[PDB]
Amino acid sequence: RNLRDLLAPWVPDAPSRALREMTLDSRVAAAGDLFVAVVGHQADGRRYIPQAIAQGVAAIIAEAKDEATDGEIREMHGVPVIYLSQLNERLSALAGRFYHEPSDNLRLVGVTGTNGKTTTTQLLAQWSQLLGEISAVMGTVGNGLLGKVIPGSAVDVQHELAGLVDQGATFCAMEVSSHGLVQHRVAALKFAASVFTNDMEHYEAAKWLLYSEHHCGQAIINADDEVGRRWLAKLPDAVAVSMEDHINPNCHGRWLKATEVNYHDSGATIRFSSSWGDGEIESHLMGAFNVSNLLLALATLLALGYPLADLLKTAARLQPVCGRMEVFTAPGKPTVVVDYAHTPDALEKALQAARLHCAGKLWCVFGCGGDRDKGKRPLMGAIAEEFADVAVVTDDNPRTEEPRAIINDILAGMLDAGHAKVMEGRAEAVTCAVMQAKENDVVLVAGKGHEDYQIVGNQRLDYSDRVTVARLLGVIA
Repeated sequence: RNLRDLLAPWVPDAPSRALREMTLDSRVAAAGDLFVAVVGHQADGRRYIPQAIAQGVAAIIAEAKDEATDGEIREMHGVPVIYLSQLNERLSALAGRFYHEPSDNLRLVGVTGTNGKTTTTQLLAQWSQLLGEISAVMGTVGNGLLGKVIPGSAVDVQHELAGLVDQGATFCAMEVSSHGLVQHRVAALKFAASVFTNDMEHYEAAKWLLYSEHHCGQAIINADDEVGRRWLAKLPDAVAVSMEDHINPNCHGRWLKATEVNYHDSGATIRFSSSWGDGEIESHLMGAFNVSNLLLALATLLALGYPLADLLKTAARLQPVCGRMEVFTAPGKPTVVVDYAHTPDALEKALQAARLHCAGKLWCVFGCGGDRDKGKRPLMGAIAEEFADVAVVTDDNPRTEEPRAIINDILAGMLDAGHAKVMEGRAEAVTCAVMQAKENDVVLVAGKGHEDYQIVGNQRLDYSDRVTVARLLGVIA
């Protein structure tokens, strides 16, 4: 890494100078580093140029705004200081060149949207890897190769992506936040594909301008979303994806539509037609939204050139995100779903998702955390009463608060608290549901998802919903 090579596209006559790491933070700036001095939230990194110099940085690139001309080369204590105009906008491209253009050395798929980003990213990484990629995710859970995910600026994005290139990643599914796109955090990334999951004039105008600046590659758009359709009208090469009959086939563009979905006790049977051919997928995922997420990942990988027959042969091995509508079924036992839903909206969505798969009674086993906001307790009670047939109210991380007090606040939210079943011991309430429910019933166990712990008092006790359920059903969590 060399200041002269680094700046070649922008500053012809930049001093030659070996560089170690690139950092925006004056405090961790070490001997040989490149320090980047940026202006942002009431924060001027140009203040910290003396400190960085004192710490032995090889060179500095700074905002030119009010200080200097674009490409102005100065020299402070023998340290090259180079000024660039609009450094915030150029930070992605600068870090990209520093880290050897990692998005040009793997297939990067970007996923944007309010919901389903995590599941769609996770499904793209899994499906690509089933077809022989070494696949990685960057998102909210964290970053890493699949199954090795470790819990942020334009530089960190490029750095992390370069790190996955070094670990052998050939594919990466990245969640792109609305706030990341506006902040220019992914401005220089070469996306193979951009997936969209789900005052309007400005909003659209803002985003359209940003999108037109990015390398988006293949555009894959949920046509079941109202905004998705308007954007598809403007994008003739974009793939339209639907499970609610919103493919306008007059366009002669690429498309993928679920024709029939059967929601059964262990997943979803998805019949679909596409411009690539027709197929049947056995999904082990639960709910309508996960059908959508799966069809977006399928359309994306078809658009990138993965053969339909290979995607089909491998679809059955796609897994849920741990503790996200995760199904446990055993020969002749009730279906059980572990979901991490711990808010009224999440609890309602998970019960609506679970009802689609339930021929009999829908059981909801849940509780609310102690020494937290009490506002959600009666709202979650009311949702369990409405969208479940049986509400089993139990403990969920009661901490120092009287456990039965939390239950009382949940029951108060209901029209008919006496219809609720109350059972303390979380483990005992889960047992009560699983052991009483019929073979064609569904037991939603909400609140913890992947948490392997029940905080009672100051104690973090070893407890898993997934393990309690797996053991009751006679299966392995």
